Amino acid sequence: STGSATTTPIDSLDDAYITPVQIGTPAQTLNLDFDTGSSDLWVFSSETTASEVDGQTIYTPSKSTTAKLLSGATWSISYGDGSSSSGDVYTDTVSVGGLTVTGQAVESAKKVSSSFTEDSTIDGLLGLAFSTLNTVSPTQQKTFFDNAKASLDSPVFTADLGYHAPGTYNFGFIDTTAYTGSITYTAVSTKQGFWEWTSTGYAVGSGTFKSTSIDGIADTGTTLLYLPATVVSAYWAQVSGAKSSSSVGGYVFPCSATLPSFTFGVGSARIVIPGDYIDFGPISTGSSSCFGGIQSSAGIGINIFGDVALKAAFVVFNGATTPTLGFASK
Repeated sequence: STGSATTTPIDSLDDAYITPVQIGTPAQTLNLDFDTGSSDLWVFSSETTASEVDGQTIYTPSKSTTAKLLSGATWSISYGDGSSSSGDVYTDTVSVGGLTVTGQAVESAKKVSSSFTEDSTIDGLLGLAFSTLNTVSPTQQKTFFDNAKASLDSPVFTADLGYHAPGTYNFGFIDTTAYTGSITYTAVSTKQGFWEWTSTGYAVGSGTFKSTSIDGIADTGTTLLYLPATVVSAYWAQVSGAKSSSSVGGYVFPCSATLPSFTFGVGSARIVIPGDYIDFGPISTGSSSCFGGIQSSAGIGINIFGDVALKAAFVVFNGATTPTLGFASK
């Protein structure tokens, strides 16, 4: 089997991407944030505290003939950005782009933090990291990908995120028309439960490539590119007037600037992030200070190849017995 679904930015900045997901019988379609940095599939639901729902579409398990309460199971998750959610668990039929999993754990939110409430466009998350990170207790549950894997034509999914445009998540096949050149594969460590890999270095604009190992995670659920302070300083030093602002919470730059590209290494291959991808617009409405898309990972504890980086590539998440990651230009 295979699946193919379009993923769409939630706003003009590509702050996140939503992908329609069919849950239950008859289908209830919710728009979920596919997150290769976490491993829970959770949804706004009929159980979510009323005051914490503001415009989201909810899953109502009582209206699904295939829903079953997973007795005694609870979940609770905290994300890198400080947001969180928790609740109980159903199993139900879940389909993405024509690919169907029966008996998928669907984690129903009883509580969500303010940032989830305040984002009316995201109806929940669909985790695509390794199932070892799944938070369901007392019996850990499998991700949608883990459940689908055996049935897939090939044990892979791909992320093809658009810049200010829709893109695609495919399951079970590699669309050879979706990228240019060849796909360069690189080793993955699953020791922390992430799609963790080591970039071979970077360049800023038309500058020379610096060969240096940068360990980090491929994380579709993180907006920006978070890298070591040395790398980030080298980038922003090429933008007149750019500076790190503790009050704003990172590097800002004059909105009048033309940003240089940023290149990262994948083995001997190179992925180029155009400068425009690094512009996250005014810090507040009407400001001439703009927020940067490359930020320091210092104090996160991990480097994160988030959407800014991933949307510059066609990315293969290869879930074979020994997982690997592939990157192609597009």
